[PDB]
Order: sequence, then structure tokens, then C-alpha cells
Amino acid sequence: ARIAGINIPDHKHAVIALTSIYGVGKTRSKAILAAAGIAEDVKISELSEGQIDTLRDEVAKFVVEGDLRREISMSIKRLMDLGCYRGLRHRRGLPVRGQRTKTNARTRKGPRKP
Amino acid sequence: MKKDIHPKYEEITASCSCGNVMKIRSTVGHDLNLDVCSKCHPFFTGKQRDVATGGRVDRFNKRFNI
Amino acid sequence: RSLKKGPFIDLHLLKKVEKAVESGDKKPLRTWSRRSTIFPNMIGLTIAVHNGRQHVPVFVTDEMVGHKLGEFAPTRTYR
Amino acid sequence: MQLNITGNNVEITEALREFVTAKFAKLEQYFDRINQVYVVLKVEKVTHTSDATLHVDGGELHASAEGQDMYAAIDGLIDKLARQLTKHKDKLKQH
Amino acid sequence: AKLHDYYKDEVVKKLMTEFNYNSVMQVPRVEKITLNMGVGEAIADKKLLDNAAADLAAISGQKPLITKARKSVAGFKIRQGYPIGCKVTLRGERMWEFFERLITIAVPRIRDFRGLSAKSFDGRGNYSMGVREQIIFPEIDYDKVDRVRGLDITITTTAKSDEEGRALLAAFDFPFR
RNA sequence: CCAGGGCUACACACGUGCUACAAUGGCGCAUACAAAGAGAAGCGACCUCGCGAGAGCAAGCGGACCUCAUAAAGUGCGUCGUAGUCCGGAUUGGAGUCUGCAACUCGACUCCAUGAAGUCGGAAUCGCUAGUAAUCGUGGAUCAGAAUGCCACGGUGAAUAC
RNA sequence: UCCUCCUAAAGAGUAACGGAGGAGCACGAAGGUUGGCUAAUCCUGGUCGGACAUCAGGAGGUUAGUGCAAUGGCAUAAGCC
Repeated sequence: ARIAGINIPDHKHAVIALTSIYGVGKTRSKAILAAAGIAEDVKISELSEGQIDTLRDEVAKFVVEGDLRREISMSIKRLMDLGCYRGLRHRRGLPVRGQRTKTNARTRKGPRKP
Repeated sequence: MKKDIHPKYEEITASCSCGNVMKIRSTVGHDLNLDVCSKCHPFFTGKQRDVATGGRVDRFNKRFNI
Repeated sequence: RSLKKGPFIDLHLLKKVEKAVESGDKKPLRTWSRRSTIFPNMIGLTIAVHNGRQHVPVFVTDEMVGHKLGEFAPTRTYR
Repeated sequence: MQLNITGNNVEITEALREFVTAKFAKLEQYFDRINQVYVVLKVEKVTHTSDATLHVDGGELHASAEGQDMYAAIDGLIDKLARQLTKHKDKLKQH
Repeated sequence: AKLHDYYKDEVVKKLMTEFNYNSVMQVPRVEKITLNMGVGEAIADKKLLDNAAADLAAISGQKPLITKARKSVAGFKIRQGYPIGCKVTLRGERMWEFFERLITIAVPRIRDFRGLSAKSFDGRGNYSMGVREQIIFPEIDYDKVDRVRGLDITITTTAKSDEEGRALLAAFDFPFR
């Protein structure tokens, strides 16, 4: 019960507990586990270390917690250093995809100042 | 070394995922069956992907096709 | 994000590149085509993209070939 | 109490905005506790006209006053609203 | 003790071939490895230092020494003589079975393990590193711990300069950049 | 007249909506029943390809015929065990599709990843008397593309009025 | 009233409504003895942890400390267990 650095979800089901890794949702976890041949509705307390070892090398191809946290930072380091439009929205805490900023803009700002 | 003040220090065996038996004396439960050791970890193989991943022209040449 | 077949560049800028790269480095290219992509043929030249009221000079570096010309030309000035 | 000042053909200055809120601080405590205000200033080629819509715990009350130089219009508007606020207050006391 | 004789039959020849030593005893020997866990929050609750001292009794094999405040500084709301931290010094043979517990079964288990820093040397040739959570070591079971703190590890040796301290640990294959 | 920009700017204030905060539910599989309307530079089967948005080939149809077009909630089974959770789908990164000369400013959609606030809401306030309220899906006009709006259509279906 | 320094003129003492400060206690260990120990402050390195907490090392040599003022002392420690 130790996958890709922490991964300690006890008595959760198989495809559900694997999504605790930063780097996998429910689609990849049912794709990762089908590549190793384990039934997807079984709790990981049932799984033995002779079955957990097939999970460790399968999750090593899709990038996870260690480097996935920094590859998405490599892009935002690149855009803020170049000075594009999305870089300055990243540089000022504003929305990037062209959403409304007159009224809401609020999950990007955070709280409200006054 | 002083008596009845320290916890018990038993001699354990540690077997890994990549098949290496390790013999340390430590302060664990029944036995040790760890995950990662000095072997089978990418701290001597997997550090080659930190800087040699970028570039924008190598992304562009598969859109060119001319 | 889009335009699955072929990057887009305008002819009044594309032919203005191949008359300005074999003849040496030239003037800041006063262009209005923000709609055009950065190709690798213009790496290292000065381009003057129009942002609405002036022409901001941008030096085309090696790594901006995935973007377009107008993304390095901010339009609205805030504070 | 939240002010909402708005002008139709009268672009509000900074001296006029504080002149509204200092006057609307009067008809504040001295007459009734209120929720929300909408102030509308208008110039119609002669009449500096000022409207106001107060929201109170019972309902709403509106007053309008056309005046001389947009300062006497708001000075007549508050006296129109203060009398409607005392009439509404004693309607909700009935001791 | 499994690596103590490994000190005795390779690196006394390896360091002498690198540093052209005439005498044997001028090679760097390792005296002690000290494990400091400066708690700090003992002014709010006295009881949290006790389970902080249980982690040091679990990582090493011996009871730690609770260290008191030296002076009385008002910036951290302390007076002198107050229990503020816990250390444990490992010497002899117990420091060796901890050291190959550290370099083999422990430092691969830290999150995002890149090359460990090499410029962290004291200026005289002693190594000093810090880990950020207790669950690197498998003695802490991630089921009975109450809060996650960190601790410092200092490996002091008889090296005279810093690059002899880098040479001794890398001869034990210490992870570096 | 033309290009480029702006109408999409954001310390903020307010109005109208949508999605929610879950177990009367979420998800997976099986599966039952609608009305109304649009269609010729248009609607576009079936058959292939792609995880998908879609692409290729391409009949049929100026339409009680053909196409859009699986109605969904419901029901059967299984799972989740009350947790910011298999609730929530915001934000952002990567990779894609379609439209159009051109989706940088500033489109829609799909895929993978990321999983924010939110645990039923202060003072105050709104709509509704029966196929109504409340929920569920569908269609249209505008339109190359671009609705949580608007205008229509049906499904389930209350409580209460001294 | 008492204590400390200066005035006080290198023994003691020495005045002024001269210049500065303190005391009207504390302690059953903060007393006795034996045994052991040696600071301040900076510098480098180190989880949260910084100008400053704890750790390691170096520089330093009593600039610390003394139950409470000041002077005289104190390493054989009178300082710390």
C-alpha cells in the first residue's frame, strides 16, 4: 500500500484509491489497472505485495507526483519569463482563458479585499 | 549503555521489491518488507528528464510537413 | 489550440521575411498581422507588431515559435 | 446603508459624491435604519433633478426633487425623504 | 557494523590513494551522528514534546536528551531553562547501523528525491542535512503519529576541509547531485 | 474607405440566472413511456476510422415518408458508508476537433491531468391556488461558428387557503 | 536610620539643601560536604526556524555569571550541575 511516494488509502476500492496520486484520475486508473490485470472493485487491503509490485512499474510511465508537479511549473515559468499574454495573467493572478473579470474573477483572486 | 531506559533493539531482516535481502538491527514490528532501497530507485538512472524536455521548434516541425 | 492543418502566416509578412533574412538583419518590421504564427524562419529578428495605437518591438527568440505575433503585444493598458 | 450614485447627463465629481453621502448621513440615524439606496441625478435643460429610492425593513420609498443648481435639489430631496421616514416610523411603532 | 568493516577494508585505501596520505590515522574517521529535533511549540503544550521524543526513540534506538533553553529571548515567548527541544547523539556501533539505515532504506523513501545537496558543509568538513517528515523511517508507521514535524541530522567527521568530507561520504556512495 | 485594436478592460457595488453543497444521492450496467418543431450554399442515415469531439464514403428528404433523434428523470441490479467524501466541475496545464481568410487579444466542443470555494446560507426578500409550484429532458428563432438567455414543447407531480 | 561609589588631597577618617545609586529582604536550598563541569557574542552548515529558540563545528577567552544597588572580588572558581 505504497505507490509513487505516499499512497496510503486503506479499504478504498481499487480504481478509487489510486487517484490519491497527484497525476491520475479515474480514467487513467482504470487504464493503469487494466494493463496489470486486477479487478477494479477490490479493496487494496486484499492486495498482496506480489500484486502491488505490478502497480509500481505500471504507474512509472505516466508521470506522477515527483515530476508532474514541476512539468506544469516548467510551462508557467516559461510563459512568465517570455512575457506573453498568458504569462502576464499568470504574473498578476488573473484568469487566463479569457473569462469574465468585471464581476466574478474570484476563484483566481481568492478572497475579496474591502 | 544504560539499562531499562531505551526501547528494545531487535535484529531485523528487510526484503525489497527488486529482491535484495537487507540485514539491519532496528526498532520495527514483526518484520520489514520495504518498497525502495539503494537499488531500484531512479536516483542514479532517472534524472535525465529535468531540462531535456523543452524546445518549441521540435514541437513545430511535425506541424510543418513541408 | 486550433487550425489542425498548417500554421497560418500572411503573405505580406512571409515574403517580407525572405526579403529580410538573406539580405542581413534589417529594420523593425512594421506589421499589423497579429493573426500570424511565429515560424522558425524569423528567429533573431526585430518585429514591430501593432498593439492598437503603436508598434511594440519584439525580438523573436528561439522559443516563441509555438505562439503568435499578437500574444507578445499587449493591447489594453491597466494601471 | 449602501449608496449607489448615478448621473444621467451629470457626470458626478468627487466633491458632489461626498456632498451626497454627508447629506445622506443625516437622514440616516436621525430617522430610520435603512438597507440600500439608489440615487439618480438628472439635468433636463433647466431642471437639476435628483431622485432617490430607499429600501427599508417594511418596503420601499421614493422621492424626487427638481431644484436650482443640483445642490438645492438634493437639499430638497432629503426633506422630502425625511418626512416620509417619520411617517413610516410611527406607522411601525403604534404604542 | 556491516559497513564499519567496509570502512576498514576499502576506503582507508581509497582515501589514501586520493589524498596521498603518509600516515593511516589522518584519514577522516566518523565520531558521532546527532539527531536534533527542535520542537519549539512546548510553550503552548508540554505534552507534545513527549511524543516528539518518542519519534527520536523510534528512529534511533535510544532515549533522547531533552535540551533546555540557553538564554531567555522574548521573540519566541520563552524563558531560559525551559524544555524546547530534544537531541540524541549516536556513537560507537549504534551510529553505524543507523547510518546504513539512513543511506539504504530511508533516503530513497523521501518524496521527490533528487540529488541531495553537496554544498551543505560546515566549513570545517562536517555534513548537515534535514528531513521534513518522520515517515521516511519505517519505524514510524503513519498510523499512530499525531502531527508531522521534521528533524536535523549532522554527520561530523575528522576531515579538515570540506572536500574531504565530500570524499568520505561519496566513498560510502552517499547520494549527491 | 481600409488595416489593427476596443465594445470581452477590473481594488469594487448591484440586478437576473445556472451549477451546487449530496445517500429522496453519486457512479456502472440493463432498460420503459413523450409532445412540439426545423431542414436545399440545408438536414445529413447506414457503413468505416478515432478513447472522444468528429473524419471519410454517402443514401434519403422541399418533407404524417427521410434526417436532426438515444427523450431524460423513472425502473432493475451492483457499489460507494457520511467523508469536503466515488459530493462538487471552478481554476490551470498538456493534447485535440469543427467553423471561418483568421479563434493571440476574444469562440464552441472533446480528451488526459489538476479537484477551488461550497457542509443549506445574516438582516432582508421573491414566485406560486392545480396539471400550478417544484424538478426532468426536448425543440425553435438569431446564426459560418458561438446560450446557463429568450420563445415554445411534453414527462413526473405536490402541499395549502381558518 | 542603614548600605555602595565619588568628592577625600596613593594609611584611617573627613563637610555641604555636593554628584550618583540602593536597602526595611530573600533561601530548608539559594545552607554543609563530596564529586564533576566552564561562559558572552559572532561565523558557517542545518525541517518548519527568521535579526534572534534547539543542533553541529569554528572563532573568542570571562566581553558571561553572582537571589537584589554599587564597589572589591571570584578559575583551586565565590559561577554551573
